[PDB]
Amino acid sequence: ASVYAWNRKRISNCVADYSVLYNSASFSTFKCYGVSPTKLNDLCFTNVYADSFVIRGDEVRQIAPGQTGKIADYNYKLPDDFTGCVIAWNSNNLDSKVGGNYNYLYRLFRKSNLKPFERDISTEIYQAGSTPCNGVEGFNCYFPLQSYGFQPTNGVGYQPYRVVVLSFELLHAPATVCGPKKSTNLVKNKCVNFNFNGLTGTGVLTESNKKFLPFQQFGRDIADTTDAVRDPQTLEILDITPCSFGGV
Amino acid sequence: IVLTQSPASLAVSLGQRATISCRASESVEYYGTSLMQWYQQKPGQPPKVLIYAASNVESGVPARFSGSGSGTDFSLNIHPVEEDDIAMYFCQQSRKVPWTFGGGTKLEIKRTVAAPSVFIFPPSDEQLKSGTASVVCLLNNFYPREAKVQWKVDNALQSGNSQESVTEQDSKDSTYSLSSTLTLSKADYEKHKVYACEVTHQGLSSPVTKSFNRG
Amino acid sequence: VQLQQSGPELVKPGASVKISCKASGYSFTGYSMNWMKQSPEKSLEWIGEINPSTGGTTDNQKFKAKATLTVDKSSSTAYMQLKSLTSEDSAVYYCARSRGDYWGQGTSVTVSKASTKGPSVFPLAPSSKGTAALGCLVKDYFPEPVTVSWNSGALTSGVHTFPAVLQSSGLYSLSSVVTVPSSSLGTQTYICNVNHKPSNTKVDKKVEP
Ligand SMILES: *[C@@H]1O[C@H](CO)[C@@H](O[C@@H]2O[C@H](CO)[C@@H](O)[C@H](O)[C@H]2NC(C)=O)[C@H](O)[C@H]1NC(C)=O
Repeated sequence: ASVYAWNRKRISNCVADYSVLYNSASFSTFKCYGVSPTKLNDLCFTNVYADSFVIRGDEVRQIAPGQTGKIADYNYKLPDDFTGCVIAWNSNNLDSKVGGNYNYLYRLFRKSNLKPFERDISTEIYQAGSTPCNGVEGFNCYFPLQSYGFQPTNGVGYQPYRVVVLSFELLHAPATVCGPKKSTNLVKNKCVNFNFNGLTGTGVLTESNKKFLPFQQFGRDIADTTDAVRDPQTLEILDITPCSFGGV
Repeated sequence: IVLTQSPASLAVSLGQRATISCRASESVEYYGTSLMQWYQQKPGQPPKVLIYAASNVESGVPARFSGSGSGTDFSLNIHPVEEDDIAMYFCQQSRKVPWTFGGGTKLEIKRTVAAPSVFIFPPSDEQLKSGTASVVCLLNNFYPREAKVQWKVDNALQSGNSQESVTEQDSKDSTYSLSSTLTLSKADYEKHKVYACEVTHQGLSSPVTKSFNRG
Repeated sequence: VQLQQSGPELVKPGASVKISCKASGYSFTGYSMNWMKQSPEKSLEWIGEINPSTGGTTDNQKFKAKATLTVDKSSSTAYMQLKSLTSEDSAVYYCARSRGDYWGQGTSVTVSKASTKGPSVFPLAPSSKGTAALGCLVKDYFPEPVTVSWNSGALTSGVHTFPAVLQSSGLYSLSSVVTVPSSSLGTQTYICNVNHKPSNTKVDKKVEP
């Protein structure tokens, strides 16, 4: 979608793998503000908004907190306190058709600097003076929605850069977007340390004959000591016994 | 607001960086937006528009055209110049209710100084039979447009009765042609014998005299 | 999406003429229809502005005297009627889209107290002595223009026809000259062909010393 109407999709209830994002080399710009790029896979957020558009390459730097410019002031403005990241990747071959693509257009003029995460579609003629426009384009009245101009042979700064700004919102509601939990292979008959889905413990993990109910995840004994657990993968019950200790 | 355009004419080599300037009478920027528009007009052609406002450019105008400025000072930029960009360029304002254009900024392909050849045409005898005499002074092509033409009759200077015509900047030889016509009645024409044209040009080391005796 | 402007005029001083512009492929509802005056030498200037959606007329004060601007919704046209006519107000009048991305082809409104009159063609004798110049003067012709050729187009090189000039009497003048080697002067025949359709005058005059 053109930058004058940036396409915003919300995402929730999904396990997001941001590792593939920065591990991929297609993206030219991966400036992430607020959150460390490596730690993105280890944070849980209530929801994530993906606002996508196409921009001129030379204006790609404008998409960030604290910068002014036509795209920043009149098309899409990020907050001063932004906790997210900005994917920006050149798409010269896809978006620059032969003869110049004119479908993508941007808002050059607007009476007031729009608030962060505001979208203005209204194709209303700008006053630009004291003249009553009355909906006709005059010397002072004109349409503030101009197409970029996308000839296939252009300067590299004028090429299409497709930009998606991932904005993470963490409300009071439970977080639904998280990174991959990851896993390790299981070792049975060794005094080890284990973290079964947040269950932190030590000991030897035998294969057990316990018949858990399907919903149950782990089992305690009398005096409430954890002595059994299903590994989340393969859904099989294990039996925990403490590492050998005694007096000498 | 009354605008002033400088220079009146400007010479370019094909592909040379070009700039033309305008001065405004008052401030043009209000509420952060300046409102002047500058036009190009090839001869015998409807003048188009290159800029919505101070700096931005309209769609359909090649990106080589640009401009910028503030207040009274404004200026274009035609960095790649070609044979098409040979025309007069006006500059508007939109602030006061009378919307005023500017003067004229002719763009010319630049060339080495070319000396003008001078020729004279006495009025024909059949033309005198009609009752009028028209003495013609011709410049046979020249690059530097500015030239001073003097009419002499029996070693006397004339004034106020000669009409001058100048052709446009030609595409291939890049030399203007000038014709000065002195129109007079037969009775006053026959009163003097020697008729001379003096040409002073910044391509000629000396003025050129083209003269004839009646006969 | 084009624009058309209709009517060459010669109407006598003091009258009024409503120059008409057909909008053609315009939307003629969201685009101001501007009126411009190109003075013959160079001087362009803004007549007035019309809002085709409503009909608002914003006009220059000095020309607010008798110039009026009208919009026709049926034909989507613009009619500029400048009441009272005078010699100085004889300039090209143009109509344009908004700021002027699309203009009309233009009309040459020429307030003239004179009348149609045929051109006079006179030979400008070849130079005495080498390259020599000869030709023809076309003088006292109305209305403009006059088409001058040489050998019915068989002589093109070295031909310079100057733009028509306006004289005191109100009649136009031009000079068509050609520069040729002296050896052709006594041998080659040069004829100027002058056509003035407004007076329907065709003259083929040979130039000889
Ligand atoms: C991990 O994904 C796999 C794929 O569905 C699941 O493990 C499969 O289990 C069946 C039954 O034992 C085997 O026949 C397949 O070979 C296994 N696939 C793989 C890739 O190992 C398993 O359900 C998933 N783990 C969960 C859901 O905790």
